[PDB]
Formats: sequence, structure tokens, C-alpha cells
Amino acid sequence: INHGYPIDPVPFTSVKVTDNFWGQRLQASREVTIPLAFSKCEETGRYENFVKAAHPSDTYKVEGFSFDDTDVYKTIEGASYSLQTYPDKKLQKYIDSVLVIVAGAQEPDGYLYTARTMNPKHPHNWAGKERWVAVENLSHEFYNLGHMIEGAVAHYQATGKRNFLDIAIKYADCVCREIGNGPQQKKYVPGHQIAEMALVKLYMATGDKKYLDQAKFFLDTRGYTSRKDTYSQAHKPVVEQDEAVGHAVRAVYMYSGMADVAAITGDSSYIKAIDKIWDNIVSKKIYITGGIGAHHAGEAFGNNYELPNLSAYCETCAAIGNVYMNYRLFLLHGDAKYFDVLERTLYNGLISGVSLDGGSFFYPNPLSSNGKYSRKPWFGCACCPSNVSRFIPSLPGYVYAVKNDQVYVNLYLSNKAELKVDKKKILLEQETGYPWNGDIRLKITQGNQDFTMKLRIPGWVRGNVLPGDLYSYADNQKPAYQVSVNGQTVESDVNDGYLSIARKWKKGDVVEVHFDMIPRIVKANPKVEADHGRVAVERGPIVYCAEWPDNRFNVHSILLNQHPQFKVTDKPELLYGIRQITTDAQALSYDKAGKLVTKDVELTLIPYYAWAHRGEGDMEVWLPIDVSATSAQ
Repeated sequence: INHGYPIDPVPFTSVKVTDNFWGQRLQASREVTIPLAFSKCEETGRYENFVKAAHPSDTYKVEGFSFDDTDVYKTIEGASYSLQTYPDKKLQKYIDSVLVIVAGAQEPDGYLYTARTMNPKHPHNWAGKERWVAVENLSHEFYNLGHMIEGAVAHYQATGKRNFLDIAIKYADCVCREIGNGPQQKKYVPGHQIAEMALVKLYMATGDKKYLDQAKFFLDTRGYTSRKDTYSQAHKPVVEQDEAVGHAVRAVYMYSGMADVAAITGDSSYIKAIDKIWDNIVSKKIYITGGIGAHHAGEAFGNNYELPNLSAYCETCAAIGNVYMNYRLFLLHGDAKYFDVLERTLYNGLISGVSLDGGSFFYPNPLSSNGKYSRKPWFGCACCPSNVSRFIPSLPGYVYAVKNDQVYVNLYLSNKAELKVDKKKILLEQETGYPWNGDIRLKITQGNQDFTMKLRIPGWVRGNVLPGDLYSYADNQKPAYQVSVNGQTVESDVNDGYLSIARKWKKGDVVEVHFDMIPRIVKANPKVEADHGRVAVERGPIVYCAEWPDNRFNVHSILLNQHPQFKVTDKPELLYGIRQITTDAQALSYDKAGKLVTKDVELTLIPYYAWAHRGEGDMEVWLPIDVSATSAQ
């Protein structure tokens, strides 16, 4: 059943990753992250909640969070993706055992929500006294449904079995029969959006239009209920929203649902709203790491241009949702600028949230540290680890896309892919050192077909830090790029951010691509007060930072040269293999006689994602280049 977007995804099952960067992240997800998250679901009581729901009792203290059941649904989602690329009888049998425990907690009419079922006389304090009554506050009853669906659909696609799917269908039918516009129903919308995107997905798996109508009901009714709160984007009808406000995850999950519903019903009204919201996010409310969410209070978007560094929120879940949103905008519009934003988030503020070994995570992802902040294996609220669990293995699904005769190449990494192009099979291989350098060989290894290959030419190689004027390059550098097909240079035009190559493609044909990767300094719009007198360091798609281990001085005390010169060096054995950046700078301090002293130092910079892997201490992304922004001790 067709999703309705004008461009088709190329699924993650079609793309075998052969590189070192992503390939190690994928291995780490399978060998450490998914096993750890299941192990934590046992250890922190997530399974016991379902067992308790199976034997209700007045005596249970219902504690944790009302959305804790989703940690289980999301880890099963991620495992289920893993199983499709890497079969594993034991993981698959383990999941069956978990699902028996999950199925036991479900009431006969399909309601599955352990925070009430465990102890209906004394339910979780966020659940309310009765079903649904606190849903637009913090019950998370429809959030739980959403993650349950996404988990179940994935498990069905991985196993051909319905032991998860049937549970989701039943809870979905419970919601659909009790919640709606009908006269024996109750008008309620999600307190935490996700059910909208998830119900489109369940429709696509089952053919039951009830689910699509429920998703549309959820969206269309928002803003017309008693709870008109900014926190959950219910301050206005969603079609009239034009700025990203409130809780960052809630926001991007709703914008993603708005996109899915729009595509599948051919309704452009939701699209005209998210186009404006996207413009607001990218021109006004996005960090240079691609993170979103400026305030601890509400885990929320700030005002326009409000981007503080130390107190930046940037929940890893929000980075993941930001990827979901931009991918969908790409599918609607066919412009690479959506993948520039997605690439920035993906390579920086998303992967910053999981350690390289896969065993610890971040909830918030700040752009500065004064120490006392490292990744943890889990949290009371485990939304980020379980989201990481589910995201990483799906990564190969983001690389390509196809519309008819048009093949989009959106990410650069070594991989072999099978593409369906006007109903003929095309095997395509990328070989590259990306993100570490800008050389890409693409080869047709099997098949022959006339088609147009669209190569994303990243914003960074064309002088655009991001779409819009939130940021600009503040050096003199003039990066260049070149493309060739079988030794003939393409000096065709960049349209919609792609260099487009139309020809008969055959086994043997080679595309060669070169992007200069030169260290850049980035300046923020002068309206961003936090970054006055400061610049950020970048190379290719990687944002850099200064961290304490590499620098025999206080990292918060540097003063970059007025016209900083940069050296890049390969470090294959440092932090899983990276390129570090070096620059000649000054470190400032106050001597014993009370005088400012400047000391010439070598400043060593690492990828932002690689910070915090070697001990708590100081870190800065936004480096002073003016004495107004310095700090001496």
C-alpha cells in the first residue's frame, strides 16, 4: 500500500554498508546497544510492569514514568530491524519470550498500558483516575500506542509473525472505538504526538483505513480542545502553525505525522504549515551541531535566535526526530537542502548521543561543558537509549531514493546497493573515505538502464552552512567540486541541490566525485547572542570541538588567531579513527601579580561526536575569536 510521497524510499534491506564509520556504528548497535537495552528493560523493572499488569493488585506502588512500556517497544523495533540485515535465532526467540510477557498485560478489549492495568484503583499519578482523561496532559496513553505500532510493524516485517502485530492492532482498535468524533466516543488528541505517524504505518501494513482516519482525526482536532498549550503544539490548529515551539520531540514527531498524512491523502494544507515551520527551525532555532531544543524547561525550542551553548538541550531523541522530519521533507520536495540539514544532525548532534562502543548515551547534548558530564548506560527516563536502539540499524535506509527514472544519492559512504529503477534491477557501489575526505567513486556493477543519477552536492561545498542565514562561513576559503562520468567532466547545472546526470547506465560505468574538504570557521547571525565574538570549527559534514584531553591548558581560555590557520592530521588509532584539526592560538590566564598573560599554544580539535569518551572535563564548540568572548582564570 502506497505511502503517497512523490519519491520512493530505498529500504535499509537494499543497502549493505561496507565502510568503516557507519559500519562500526552498526556493529556496535547490534553487539552492544540492543543487548544492553534489553538487559536494562529486565534490570529496571520494564518487564515486571507487564507481569504486574497480568496480576493486578491494590498493593502495587505505581512509580517510574507512564511511558516506560515504550522502552520495550522501541528496543524490539531496533532488534527487529537488526534481524533483517543480520539473522539471529536466539535474539528472535528472546523477542518471542518478551512478547508473551507483553501480551499478558493486555486487557480483553485491547487496552495495553501497565501504569493503569497494574493497579486500576491507584494508577500512576499521570494516568488519571479513568482511561484517557489525562491523555492531553502526561498520561502518554497514545504515545504508548504509537511506539507499540512501530515496534510491532517492524517485528512483523522482520519475522513474518503476528505475535507483536496482533497486540498493536488490539490496542489500536481500543483507541479507535473509544476515541473519536462519534457520539458514544470522546474527543481527545495525543499529549505527546507520534500516534499520527504510527497509525499511517499501521494502515500501510494492514489495509485498515480506520487507522488512517484516526491519525487524521488526531491532527485535525489538535488545537480545538481545552488544552491549548504551547508545550505540546496545541496552541493552534496544526495547519495554522508557522513556528516551531514547545517540546522539541513532540514537535518534530507531529511534523512527521503531518507529512505522512499529507502524502497519503494528497492534502497539501499540512505541508504548507510544515514548510514554514521548517524554515523557522533552520533559519532561527537550530544549533550548528544540527541539534534542536534550547531549554531544559520544557525540553523545548527557545525564541528565535536563542541558542545558548552550555544549557543547550538538544535531546538525542529530538535529533532523531529532526532526521525523521527532514527525510520526509526530502520525499515531498526533492531538494537536497533537506539532506544538508539531516546530514548535519546525523553526523553531529545525533551520534554525539551514543558512545562509539554502543554502551552509553546522552539525554541532553550541549555545545559546552565545564565538567561533570559523561554518557550513561541508562536513565530513569530511557527515551534516548531506546530511541538510539531503534534508529541506528535503520541508517542504510536513508542513503538513496528513487522516483521513476530519477535516482537520488543523498548520503556518501561505502556501500553496495540494489535499486529498482523503472522496474529493472541496478547494482551500485560507492567507495569513499567520506566523511574524512570528499572523494567518491560510484560504480554500476550489474544492470543496464537509462536513468538520471542525482548527486547531492552538499551545502557545505557550495558555501552554505545551512539553508538560510542563521550561519555563514567567516573565512576566505572557496571550496570547489568536480564530477566525471567515465572520464568526461559534468559541468551541468546544480538544480534543487543535485548535480543530475542522465544517460544509459551499464555494468562498468564509473562516476567520480570530488568535494574539497577544507577546515572552516563559522559565524552565527549577529542576533544569536550566545555566539557573539565566537566561531565554530567544521570540515566536510563534521563539526569540531575543543576538549580537555588534547590541550594542555584550559579549553575555555583560548583565543583564536584573528585569521586562524588550520592543519588536518589523520589519527587512525584515536577515538576509533579520526582526523584532528590543529591551530596556533593563545591561552589566557591571570598571573600572580594580577596581570593578564597570553601564552602561545597548539589547539587540537576533535569531532564533536567523539567528545566525552575519555573522562569528564571541559569542552567548547563555539571558540572565542575576540577578546570579548574570552575567559581567564
